[PDB]
Amino acid sequence: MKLLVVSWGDFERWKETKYRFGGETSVGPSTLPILQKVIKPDWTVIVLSDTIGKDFSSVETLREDVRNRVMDFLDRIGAGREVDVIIAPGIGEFTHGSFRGSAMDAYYYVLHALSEIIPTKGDLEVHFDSTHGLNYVTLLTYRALKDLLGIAAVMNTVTFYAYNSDPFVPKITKELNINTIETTMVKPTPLSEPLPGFDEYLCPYSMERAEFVRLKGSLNTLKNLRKEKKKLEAWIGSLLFGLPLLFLEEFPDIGRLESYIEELAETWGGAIAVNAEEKAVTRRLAFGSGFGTLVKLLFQARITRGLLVEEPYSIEKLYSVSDRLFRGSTLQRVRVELGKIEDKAIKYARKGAFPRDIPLRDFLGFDAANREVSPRNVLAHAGLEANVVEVSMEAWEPKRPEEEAGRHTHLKYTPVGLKKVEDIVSRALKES
Amino acid sequence: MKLLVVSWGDFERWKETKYRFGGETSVGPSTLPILQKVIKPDWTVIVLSDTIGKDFSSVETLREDVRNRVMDFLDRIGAGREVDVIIAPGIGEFTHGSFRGSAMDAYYYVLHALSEIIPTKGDLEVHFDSTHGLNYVTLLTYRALKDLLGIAAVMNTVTFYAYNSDPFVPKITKELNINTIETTMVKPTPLSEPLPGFDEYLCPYSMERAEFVRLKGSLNTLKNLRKEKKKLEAWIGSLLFGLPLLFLEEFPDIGRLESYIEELAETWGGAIAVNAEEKAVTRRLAFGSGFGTLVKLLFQARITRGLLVEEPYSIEKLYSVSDRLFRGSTLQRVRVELGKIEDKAIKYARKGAFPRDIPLRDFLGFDAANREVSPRNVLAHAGLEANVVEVSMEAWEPKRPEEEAGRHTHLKYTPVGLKKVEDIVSRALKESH
Amino acid sequence: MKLLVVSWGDFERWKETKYRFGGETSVGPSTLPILQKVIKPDWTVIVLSDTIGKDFSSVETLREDVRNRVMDFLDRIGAGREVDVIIAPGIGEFTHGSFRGSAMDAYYYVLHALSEIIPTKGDLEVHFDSTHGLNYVTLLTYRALKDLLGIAAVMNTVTFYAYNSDPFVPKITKELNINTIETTMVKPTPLSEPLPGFDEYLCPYSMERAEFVRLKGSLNTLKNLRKEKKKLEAWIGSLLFGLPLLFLEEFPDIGRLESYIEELAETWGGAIAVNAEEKAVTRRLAFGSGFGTLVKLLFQARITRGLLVEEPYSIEKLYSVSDRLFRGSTLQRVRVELGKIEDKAIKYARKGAFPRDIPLRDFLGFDAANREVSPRNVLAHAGLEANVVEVSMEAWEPKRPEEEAGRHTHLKYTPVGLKKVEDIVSRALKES
Amino acid sequence: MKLLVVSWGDFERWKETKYRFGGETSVGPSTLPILQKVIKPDWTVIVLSDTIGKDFSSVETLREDVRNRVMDFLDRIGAGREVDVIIAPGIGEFTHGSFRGSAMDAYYYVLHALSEIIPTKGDLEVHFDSTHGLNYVTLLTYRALKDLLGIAAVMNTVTFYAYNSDPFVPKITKELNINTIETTMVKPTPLSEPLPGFDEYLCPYSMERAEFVRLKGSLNTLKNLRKEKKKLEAWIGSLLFGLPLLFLEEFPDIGRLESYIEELAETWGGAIAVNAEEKAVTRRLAFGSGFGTLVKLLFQARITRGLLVEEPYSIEKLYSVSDRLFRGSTLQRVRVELGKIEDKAIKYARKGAFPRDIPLRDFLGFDAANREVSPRNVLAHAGLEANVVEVSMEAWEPKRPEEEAGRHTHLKYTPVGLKKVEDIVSRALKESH
RNA sequence: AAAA
RNA sequence: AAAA
Repeated sequence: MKLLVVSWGDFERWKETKYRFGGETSVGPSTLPILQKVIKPDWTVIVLSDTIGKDFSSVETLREDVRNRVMDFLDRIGAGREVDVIIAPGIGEFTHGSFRGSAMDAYYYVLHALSEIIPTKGDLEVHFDSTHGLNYVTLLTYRALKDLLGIAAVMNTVTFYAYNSDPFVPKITKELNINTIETTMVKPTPLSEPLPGFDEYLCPYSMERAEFVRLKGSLNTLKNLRKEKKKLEAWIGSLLFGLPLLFLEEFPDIGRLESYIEELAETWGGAIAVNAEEKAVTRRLAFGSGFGTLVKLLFQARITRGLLVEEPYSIEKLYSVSDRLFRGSTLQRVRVELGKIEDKAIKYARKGAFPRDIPLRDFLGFDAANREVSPRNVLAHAGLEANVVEVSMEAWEPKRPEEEAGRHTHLKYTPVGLKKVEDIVSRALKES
Repeated sequence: MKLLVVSWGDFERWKETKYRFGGETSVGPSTLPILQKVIKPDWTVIVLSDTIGKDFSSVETLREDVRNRVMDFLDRIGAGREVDVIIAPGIGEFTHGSFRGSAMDAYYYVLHALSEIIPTKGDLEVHFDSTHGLNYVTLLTYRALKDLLGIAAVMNTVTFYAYNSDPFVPKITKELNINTIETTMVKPTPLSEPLPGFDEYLCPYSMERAEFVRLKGSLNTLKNLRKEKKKLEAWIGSLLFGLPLLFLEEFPDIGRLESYIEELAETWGGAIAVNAEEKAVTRRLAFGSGFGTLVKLLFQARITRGLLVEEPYSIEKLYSVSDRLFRGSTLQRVRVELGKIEDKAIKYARKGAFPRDIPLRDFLGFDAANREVSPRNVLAHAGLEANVVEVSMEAWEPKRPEEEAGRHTHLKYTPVGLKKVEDIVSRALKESH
Repeated sequence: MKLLVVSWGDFERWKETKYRFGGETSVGPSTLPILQKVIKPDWTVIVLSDTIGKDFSSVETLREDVRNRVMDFLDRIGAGREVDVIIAPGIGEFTHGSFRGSAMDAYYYVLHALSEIIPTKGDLEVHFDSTHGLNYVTLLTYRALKDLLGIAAVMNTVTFYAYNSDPFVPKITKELNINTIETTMVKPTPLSEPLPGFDEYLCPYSMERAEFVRLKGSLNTLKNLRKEKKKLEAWIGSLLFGLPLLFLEEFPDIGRLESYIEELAETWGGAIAVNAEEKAVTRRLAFGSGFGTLVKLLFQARITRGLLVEEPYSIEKLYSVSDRLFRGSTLQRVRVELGKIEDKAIKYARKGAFPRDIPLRDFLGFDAANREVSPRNVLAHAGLEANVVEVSMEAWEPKRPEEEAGRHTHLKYTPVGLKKVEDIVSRALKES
Repeated sequence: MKLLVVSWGDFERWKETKYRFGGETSVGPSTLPILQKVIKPDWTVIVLSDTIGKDFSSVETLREDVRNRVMDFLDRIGAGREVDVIIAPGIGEFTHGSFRGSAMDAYYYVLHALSEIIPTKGDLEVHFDSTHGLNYVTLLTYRALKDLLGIAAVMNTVTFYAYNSDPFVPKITKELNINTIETTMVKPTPLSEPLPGFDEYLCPYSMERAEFVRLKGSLNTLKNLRKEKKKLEAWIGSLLFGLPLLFLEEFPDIGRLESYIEELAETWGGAIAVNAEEKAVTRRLAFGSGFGTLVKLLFQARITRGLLVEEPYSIEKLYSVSDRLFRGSTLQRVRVELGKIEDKAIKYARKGAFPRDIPLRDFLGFDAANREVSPRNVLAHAGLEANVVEVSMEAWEPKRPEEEAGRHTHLKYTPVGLKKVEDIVSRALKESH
């Protein structure tokens, strides 16, 4: 699929001009139609500062004000149906009002909005126009885009293109070129940051330090995370470090993560105080880095949900998951470890032995030394450490064992072992 | 070490105002003086456009014009003179002149300038102002900065803050708060690009086919790089895939890399046509990604040169190299692979034995089943595959061999083994792109 | 997406040989593993005669028995898990049982199974091995394939390869070459056949002619088609005759067709009577031409479902639909008819005129007494006949009307006119 | 006119059994005699494989060997002798002989043979028995039979029946029913392939690269075709796109097509080497797609030759040509386009005017805006584009012009216009394939 | 500093 | 007539 994203400031103040792009031309106030004409995008996203709001009756008339005029202006140069408009929280003192809050709220808001727009199935061709963007909103939208596409690139080929028109000078300008300023094949970057201390999800901007602790206490999300924090970090680490069995057993609940974000998003919006008489907007809650981590964590889950196979987790299903999830030397380490356990399984099968609920140490044949679950041996052996993994071969009549053993040999962690891996992997994500 | 980077438009056009930042308060036309009082940087870096220039009798009269205008403005404001100015090649048609060329030239030019300014030793605390910038110079300066910092973070701690000012309103503005819009523990990202085809170092923006063919053909770079592509790619992959022995053996000649980058940067600069009468700059060559890859490659080599040593490579030295370069599960598999070779060394030492120039397979005592060198085995075993490595224990009277064999056990690739690995790692680096 | 279709008789009776294919070499009793080696198919299909079945307890133990034996034969040569298996209704009097019914049942059964396997999105590379096939099963599978790929080819590029190994002769054969006997780029062939009379969907093979009229009466499919027979034929004609507006207005309800085909495929299979003691299957119903026409009709709907827009239908969309749907002179007729109406809308626009709900004849400016709607003018003017079409120009403040007019000028058929066009097109489909 | 085609393998290995067909019952080894009793065909065709041959002293001894065996088997059984035996080039190593060559040859040889047996005048009811056939000869014969009947269906009604018998089981079988596995109205499909590049008429299977190029260079066909290629594609386009004027002015020389096919056939055959001692056949040449395209191009010419007439072409003639060749919405546009010019010729006639050698643009009443000949306007207006057609009104005393103007208004392409159309239609056929 |  |  093809996606086009553009950073806009104040669109009603631009001038009619002609643009050249991809051996084609167009005449109007915006770059959008000629971009839409060449790229033929399957979807188009517009990111504005909500700073343009004229009527402050309250938050919903502001987001209505802006959307109305974007919809009017989008008719005025035929920008089509297939459009989303991300009306972001910008700040400062202006002609027709005043907005206040954390400057980083836009990053987290644009990140949350794009995480709900960017296709999670299939390949991506992303197009970005920095022409007409506010300097800080363009830079935050650029970062937010690249952060999620980095996570998409794990499962899919992602090519990114960015455009900036030649500078418009109102006196000399005949025609402005749409230059390609960047064209890159996005590199796979799985989420590599742990969930933070419970301060960093929502922070107070200008809300009294006693009122905050009241509302933080009241939230469901934060207390449900206190529980799940370690298992989520265990899953994040599973992609980072090449732990295919931990990836499956720790797969997060997408609908529950959806809930956490919704509650934090509407909580952040429910602390936006609008004074109609001072034409003043104060966003009393600031988004925290942990809101960013959760958005990315959920996005990463959607991208990889296709791999969550039915139990029991066989050697064959684990090869299959690994081939998609891992690259470079990590993939090759995982193929070797599964190789050992498979090659042994094939030995057992030719002797008519089908061990059920047998320790991986006893399955591979280990002398009773060490038996301590080291960070070293968990991370070094694709999380398939011998003191934490139960093995079972569903008994069957073999004709081609070198083929079958992959299907009939299943791995799961022991309940004790899983808590040791969870602790080890969580801890490794924090020394990062 | 703190570094302050500011992205700057047409500075002579900015209005006087007040700035709030870090409990401090400032009056001026620019954010630079207050950022320097608060952040107290060890070096300031101003990045801005060619397109400010107004004298067109040459390129060196266009740059010395802009440099002198910046210096004169730095005095007008309470700004220091511990500053590097990067005059980036911009594009468009202006009232005072015309600049034509590749848009992407700015990125590669700034990437080149920053690569020689950003410290290669010690930790970095990088501060970036995007208040005054041209959206397209700012984005490219941002992109360029982060790309190098990601390489800097392989060896050192790199934290990154960006700042942008409240938007200025011609006569609604009393004071602008300089807001913090980003703070980042920069993650390690070793170079993951292979070196590209020989079309992609310089390209003709506006040059006759035949004339460009003569230039391309005259470059010592595209000649030396044709034979040396494989070895440089093998080294790139050594960091990426966790191969500490290959890291040392393939360690690039920094001199030869400087030569290549200088030559290409000269050729590009020398092809800048400035027409005095009609006031129009044409950059007849454009920088390719090949140039970008080399700038980063050299930077990665500069960043990691503190680890290189002479040809005897001890399992102890491999352990120490490995803990600097590698992280997560890459480091731990390396430690395990070095563990099983060190342990075998300790078994040999107690028996009073010290083999020399012995295939690692015969040292570990493998079957004769498989001698074919697979990508699987090379990458899976931190590049220390039994069929390509030659072990040499240097005889010593043992007494605590558990803590000693490390220093006296030396690893090396056989000449045949090194070519087999070079091909595997180079092909591996091109299939993961 | 690559696709391998192999036609099999009695796999248990083939002898172990070696095969040469694409410089590669392989040993064993079937062409299938070397075929999957060289072609690397994304999916594989196996078409068998169910006349190899042995256990006659009921229908679902024959397909079970057959499926198990196939699944074991694959397990024994290495064919992987990426395999659908079409067990097709054959006939004849065999060693281990007897099978009676319509021989053409095999055609429609395979057509129906292939219509739910062949991708209905993107290009196709199709590989067909005719080596080990029953003679009439291979000839019917080959036809059902080409007939569907012909419809797939309307929207996407479809290359077709056919292979046959050198004849096996059990005494002298060292190695058999796998010869390519056909290599074709499938030409686009829209459904060109009308829906028949209500006799020709299911027919009695061995059902007394009174018990039949009983079941035909109860089928919902036949009672619904009676209404929609003309709407569906109007649509079939729309692709055949180059009528872009009628393609959108008459686009079939896909869920509604899906259900018609399932009622007829479970009715046909409801009337398969096994006699476990006599070991004699009798398929008391036989699929008719009407079933086949519905399968091709549904497949063509799927292949082209991506073009369906939301009303109203602009000139711009009718250009877009047409570029995808139509080729040769038929496209250029459509582009000229949309050209005239667009150029008229430009003239109206430049004068600040924007007529709504106006007859096309009045919009274009026609003399009277030519209100008779003829098959000639409907087909000759891409279904955009002056007395059956209404034009609406949505009012906009023009700037470059040569660009704008395309988006703001919308066409629909009047409710009177649509019926005239439906009648005309349906009739034109029957004279074919 | 009825036609019975049957795919046979080795007919001397068939058992005896009972056959049910058309109410009747028959005893013997072949389904053929009962197929002839019931269907009562005008002509019968037997397609069988080369591989049945046993005498290897020559290639005509091998075909005279095979034919004899067939004729004698047509006596053992109560069959007719009013028959055609297409002896197709088979492939495989057998107990009695070894045959080598392209497997695809048999399609082209059968397509060729059928092109000269299928009647090219009046309707066709075609019957095909796949009971006794080799799986690959049956598919190729079916494909080749459909390919030809599709071109035949342009001009006449073509219904197709295909039969196959209940599977024969050694000792379980008593009576085998002959099942109708297909009954079709063969849809009209005019040739829609352009003539290919000159790689793809004859290719070397087992011919030394040199020996082939001497042969290829000795061929008249390739030389004559390179120069007639475009005008043949123009004609192929005329039927496909509905251009009735172009169809007449580009109607091929059937004699030169007959010529091209025989030279290629006799070359393909004259390069079959047959070694008598080691009983080996090698067809060192292989037929290409281009040979197939010519066999169909000629067949289409034969099928549509009924319509051609001398150089003056009238609007009445163009109506009747169009009525026979074209269908659906293509026919109706041709009628509407011929309707315009005719309706205008009647306005001219009532005034007593009869223009000669006048451009269609000046005849209809056009501006000077666009004289440029577009693919769009050529294909959309049935090839009767305004800047390439010249109308001549043959002066007559009108008395009911609305019935007469048809016979007395003639259309011709201008020398410059015809080349502009040939180019357009030729290239249009190449983009659509 | 909401196309330097 | 279940790789003539």
